[PDB]
Amino acid sequence: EFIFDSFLNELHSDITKRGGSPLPLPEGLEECRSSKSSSVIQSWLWDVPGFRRWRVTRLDAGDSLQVFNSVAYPDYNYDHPLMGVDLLWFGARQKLVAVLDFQPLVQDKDYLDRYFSGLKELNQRFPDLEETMRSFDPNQYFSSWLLFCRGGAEQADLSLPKAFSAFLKAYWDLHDNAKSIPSTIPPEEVKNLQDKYDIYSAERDPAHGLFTSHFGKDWSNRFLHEFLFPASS
Ligand SMILES: C=CC1=C(C)/C(=C/c2[nH]c(/C=C3N=C(/C=C4\NC(=O)C(C)=C4C=C)C(C)=C\3CCC(=O)O)c(CCC(=O)O)c2C)NC1=O
Repeated sequence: EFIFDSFLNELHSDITKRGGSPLPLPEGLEECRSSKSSSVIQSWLWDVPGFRRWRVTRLDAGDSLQVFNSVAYPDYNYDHPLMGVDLLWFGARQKLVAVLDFQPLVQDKDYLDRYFSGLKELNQRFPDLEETMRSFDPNQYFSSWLLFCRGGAEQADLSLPKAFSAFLKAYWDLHDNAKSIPSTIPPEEVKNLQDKYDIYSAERDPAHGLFTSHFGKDWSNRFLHEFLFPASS
C-alpha cells in the first residue's frame, strides 16, 4: 500500500520534473468506488514531453487488493518501446504479481539490440523478480527481459521497490537516448503498431473478471476500451 503509493509519487514527480502536465479523463473514469468492496480505483492522464499518451492507475481495495499500473505511449516519431507496469498485491493470499517491461513494437533483432541494454541489465540485477503467461503471448508486445514475478511478501518488500525505481530510470534513459536518433519505423506505422498493442492487450485482457467484480460490467468495459486500450473496441 505504502510501497505502491511511493511508486505513483515517484512516477508523478518524475513526470512533473520533466515538464509533464495533467490531462482530463473521460467523465466517470477518473475514479470509481465499489458499492460493495470498499474498493477505490483512481486514474490519471499526463501530457509528458515526447509521449503522446501516458496513463496511471492506482487501485486501493485494502488487504484484498492493491494495484499500480502505468503505460507510456511515445510520440509517433519515436518507435521505441512502450513502458508497461502492472503490479498487483493480493493481501488474502500474500501474493505478488509484478510485471515490468519495455513493450517492443516489433521483435526484430536490430530493434531489440537497439533498445534493451538497460532492461537486460535490470533483469540481471534483480533476479528474484521463469514465470509462464496464461493469457498473453510472450512473443507479442513483450520482451525477453521483462521482470515477471509471481511471488510473495519477500519479493514485494525487498526487491520490488529498488527494481521499480531502476526500471523507471532506465525507461527515461531509453527515451532520452532516442531523442534525435532516426526511427526505423515511421510515424504512420508506429501509430498502427501502438493501436494494435491496444487491440492485442484488450483481446488478452486478464483483468475483466477483477474489474467486473469490483466495479460492474458496464464501467469495466468503458474503462477497458475508452481508457486502458482506447484503440480497441
Ligand atoms: C489498471 C489496469 C490493470 C489491472 C488492474 C490489471 C490486472 C491484472 N493483470 C494480470 C496479469 C498480467 N499483466 C501482465 C502485464 C501487463 N498487463 C498490462 O496491462 C500491462 C501494461 C502489462 C505490462 C507488462 C502480464 C504478463 C500478466 C500475466 C497474465 C498471463 O498469465 O498471461 C492479472 C492476472 C494475475 C495473474 O496473472 O496471476 C490481473 C488481475 N491489468 C490491467 O491492465
